[PDB]
Amino acid sequence: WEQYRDRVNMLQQERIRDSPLLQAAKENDLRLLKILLLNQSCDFQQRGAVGETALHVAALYDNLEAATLLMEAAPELAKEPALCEPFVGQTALHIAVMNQNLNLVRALLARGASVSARATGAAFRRSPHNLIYYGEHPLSFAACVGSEEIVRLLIEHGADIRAQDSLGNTVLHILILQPNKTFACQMYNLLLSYDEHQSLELVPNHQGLTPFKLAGVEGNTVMFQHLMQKRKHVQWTCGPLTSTLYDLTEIDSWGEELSFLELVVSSKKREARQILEQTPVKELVSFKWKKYGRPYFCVLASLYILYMICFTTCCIYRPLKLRDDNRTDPRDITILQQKLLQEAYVTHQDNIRLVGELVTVTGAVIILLLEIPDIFRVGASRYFGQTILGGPFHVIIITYASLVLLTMVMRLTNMNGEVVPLSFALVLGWCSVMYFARGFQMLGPFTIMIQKMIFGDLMRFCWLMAVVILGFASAFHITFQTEDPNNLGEFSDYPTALFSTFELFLTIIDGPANYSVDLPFMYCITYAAFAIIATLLMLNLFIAMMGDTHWRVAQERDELWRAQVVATTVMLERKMPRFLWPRSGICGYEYGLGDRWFLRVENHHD
Amino acid sequence: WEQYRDRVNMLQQERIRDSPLLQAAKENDLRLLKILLLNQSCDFQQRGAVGETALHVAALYDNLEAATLLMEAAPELAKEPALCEPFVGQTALHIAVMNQNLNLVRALLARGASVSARATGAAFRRSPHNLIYYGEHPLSFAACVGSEEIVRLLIEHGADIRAQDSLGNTVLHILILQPNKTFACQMYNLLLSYDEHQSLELVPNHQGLTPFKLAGVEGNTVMFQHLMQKRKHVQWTCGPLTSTLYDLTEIDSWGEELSFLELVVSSKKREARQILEQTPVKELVSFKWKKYGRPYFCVLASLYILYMICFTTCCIYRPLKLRDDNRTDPRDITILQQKLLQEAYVTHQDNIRLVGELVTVTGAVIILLLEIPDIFRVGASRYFGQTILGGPFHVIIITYASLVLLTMVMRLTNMNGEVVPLSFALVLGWCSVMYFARGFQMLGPFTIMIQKMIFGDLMRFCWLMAVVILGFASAFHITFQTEDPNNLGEFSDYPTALFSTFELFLTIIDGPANYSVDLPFMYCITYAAFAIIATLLMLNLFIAMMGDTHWRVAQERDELWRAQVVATTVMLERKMPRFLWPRSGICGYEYGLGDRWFLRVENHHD
Repeated sequence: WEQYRDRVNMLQQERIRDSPLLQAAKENDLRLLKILLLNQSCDFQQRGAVGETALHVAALYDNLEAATLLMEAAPELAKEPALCEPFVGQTALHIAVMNQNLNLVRALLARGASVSARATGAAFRRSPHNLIYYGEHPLSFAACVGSEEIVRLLIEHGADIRAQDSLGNTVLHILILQPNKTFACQMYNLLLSYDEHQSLELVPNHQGLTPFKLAGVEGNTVMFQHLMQKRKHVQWTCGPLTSTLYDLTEIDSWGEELSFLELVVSSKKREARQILEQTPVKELVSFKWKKYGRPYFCVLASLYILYMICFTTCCIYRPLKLRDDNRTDPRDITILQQKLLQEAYVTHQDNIRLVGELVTVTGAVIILLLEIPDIFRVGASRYFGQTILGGPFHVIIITYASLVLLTMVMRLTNMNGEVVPLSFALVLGWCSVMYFARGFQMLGPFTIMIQKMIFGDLMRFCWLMAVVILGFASAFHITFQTEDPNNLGEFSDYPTALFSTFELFLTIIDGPANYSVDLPFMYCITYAAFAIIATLLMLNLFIAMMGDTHWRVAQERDELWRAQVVATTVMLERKMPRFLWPRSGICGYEYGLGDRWFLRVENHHD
Repeated sequence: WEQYRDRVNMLQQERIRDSPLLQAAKENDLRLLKILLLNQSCDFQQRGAVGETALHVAALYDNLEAATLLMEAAPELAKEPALCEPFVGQTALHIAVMNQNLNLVRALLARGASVSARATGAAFRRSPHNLIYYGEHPLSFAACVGSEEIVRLLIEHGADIRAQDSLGNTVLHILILQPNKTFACQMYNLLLSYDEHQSLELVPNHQGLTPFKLAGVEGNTVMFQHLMQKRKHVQWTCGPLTSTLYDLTEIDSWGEELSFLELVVSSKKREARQILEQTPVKELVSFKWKKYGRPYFCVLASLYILYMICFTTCCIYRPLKLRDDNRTDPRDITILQQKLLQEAYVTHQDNIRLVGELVTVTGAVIILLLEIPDIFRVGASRYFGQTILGGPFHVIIITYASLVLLTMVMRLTNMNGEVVPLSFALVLGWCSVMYFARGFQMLGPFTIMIQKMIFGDLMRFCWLMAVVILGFASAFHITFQTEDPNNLGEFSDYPTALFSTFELFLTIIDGPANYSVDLPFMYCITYAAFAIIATLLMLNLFIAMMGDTHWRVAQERDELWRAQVVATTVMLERKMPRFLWPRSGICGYEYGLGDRWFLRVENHHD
């Protein structure tokens, strides 16, 4: 992209330098402008590399005199935009409003330039290539640069408020998408003042988001607290304490297929979860979590724990018979094998294991029925990537259910090797019990912190560890390759030496030392080297690195846990039936407020 | 609670909106007030949902003109309060004084509203549900809002000083219970100036607390140093150093059944221990600890240590005989059994063990005689919950004494299994030696720090640990369920596999590796997974988590240790006899100061 944009800018400057009218409109050299604009033979419709006119060049460098003599020479240049690929619909109005000068915009609207021109180029799209996103209209441009007089001039010269760009964003959507939020709050106030002449606060874009929902997703909290000034009503104020009444129509979103809180918690932005700490939202999600979220989550946690005890008990009592084949061979310790299906269920305890395994299989089926439409409904990268929603826990529960169904397939068809999917299934299901740790303050941030160092320091330590494992595994294997394996069998072969020095990295098993024989002298030297640079240096520096990372990431995980119980509450509200979750808030139709639901907040000041 | 309070507020606003007189008194629409108050047919005694009148609505929204025309129409509305459940006795005076306007309070006292009205509703009680606690009287309301002219106006219109609410709190009690302490000290000075016309600084509430004792329990130190301005006398000032004389009548509390320092150290508030760092109290408790508390605590510590040596020596030399039953069975290593009671005491060394066990039993009896009335005197949740008083040490002392008495029961009646209560008794008694570590600066904060890590990170690590223990215990048990237990017996059965992977989590015993046999290939994979995510990840992140928590909690344990020796001193002063602890301070009757005891403090300034 960047080479193409650089070539576009250098070609634009080259055709500015080549054309003398464009070059003099750039430098505001007035006498040569009077000579060339006096000449009839000079073509005034000549274009640059992107197709910009001389009026575009005069508006680009804030040359008011050059521009006003160009429209005295040719007013029709106020109508023509650029016509190439990066600036598909950029007029002189866009550059004049962006450059923020009143006289050029006044003269351009005096000559009759079209206000509803859409700058549909690739440089005006909401792209991470582009530095800014100001929209496609001069109305959105005047809102984004923050000029009050230019946007009032555009309103009195036209500029219909309900104008949407290629993404369907209105002017309030783009104003929410800007930085410097307090400087855009008065712009939102002025455009809401001009909106009164259906409402534009309730119309969506092509993504389906209202400006309230876009303020929730983008996470700009100053704009959210400005938008809830119109959705609240102070009931009374007594002494230091007031009671006010927030509206839950735009926040709870009962009848909508996509709710506000779901779009806040399933958002890619870092600052979206701060919307959950705002004064109409935090008490609502705390009420929802304390009344219905926490007991239903504890019931589901205890049910999954009892299901894990059932699955573990069925794995312990698995059908095994004696080995029919004669061993007649050293190093072999297996004495039992898997029973066939015709002999697996012959007794009463086998029938108890049968109904327990049926409970296990039916449980894995209802897990897949709960989780597969959640995979298909929202984006799968967002479903497995957000730690607020519980992505790694989701993929290990999918893997556990797939391994249980693979076990059911290999139990129906008698093939050996069932112990390996029972092993990953037991490990993954019990590690997936930890999804329910987010409902507790004692267990929640610790579980977030251990997943953040699953994806953090442990991967770089496994790379820089397996480097040392390969090198010292090769050295330990070759220094005992000429020796007897019956006297020191830690490094007899190369996978054994690899696993052995993996255990000796972590100081799990002892260093191999047979004091009744003479070990090679090279083994002591390379083991002194391995003991210094790996067990003493690298392991304890891994401890120091997670100790350094803990206090840096502690604020993030503490502010992400209280964003995690909100996503748990939103999941539990839509997955569970409607009769177990009554509608939150206060019914206004009981008190004559007109079929709207409200949240009453009593707070203390002074 | 909160749904009921929200329903009360919405019903109150609904009956405000339904009644036109209440609605116009809310909005201060004066012309419709003149029309309706001109009409004789309009009922002026009509009430809201909580029973408030129109004068209450006019005082709620600071409508002075609406209120004064309502009492020109009906002065008798100044007398009626609300009469429902949340506002049982709220008058218009309470709302007018809370709203802080002089003219409405002046006009309400002109119409004859009763000053001694008690607002005995549930919204005025000292509850965690209520945001404020301002009392029940307009005198206490005027003191709590901090308006001087309103409370002087109430004094000239009545407002007796010795008025107590439903908790027995006077106006000085509620003023101590407020925040913004320096703003309430001037109100305390004003009410103490009006108190001179028995004293209210000496009267208790229903809990039995003076305002001095309530300032100690609540822990507000600015009010404490303001209250000790009247209880101190500067003797002289020479150069940069002054000698002053504090009064120890309200602080030491010799004749009282409940002392001041005991109520400070056995307080649920976090800020109570800062009262122990104040300038009359800190030198007093330092003199009490240095002169009497530390030698008596060291004598008690040495006596308890010698009693542990006696109990340990009696546990080592316990009567054991040879096993009469023939073994005839592998895996059995027991060769000795418990002697019967008729053969336990036949020799001289058995008599030495007998008198040592009598010392042990008599010691456990006198421990129970010291400790059981301490549980029965103060609250048992406060006795076992405060780490300043030593709650966990108290409950393991009760458990140790109960296990010694259970041992005495099983020694008198010859039943096998005495080694298990000797095991918990030895562990709990030696861990209850650590109660005496609080008397030393080197050992005290470390013992508080290990106590807060018992009740902090170890419980969450045990939950997130036992999850991994259950999963990898199940996996390790099933991957060796088909193998010979004689070659690798770490995971032969499921409690053995559970204990084995518990030791493998903490890297205590080595990883099970028999190099003379071929282990299953799945064991190496799941042991590599267990070695990465548990021994490398979770254990060292537990180290990092207590390393992060240590510098956060270090200030708390350092300021809680010097609150712990004060509670030790208060316990040692009342448990021990009176002749070993003489009365602290300086006897004024020797110097003619009139049967009061004083503490002289010489300090340096400039």
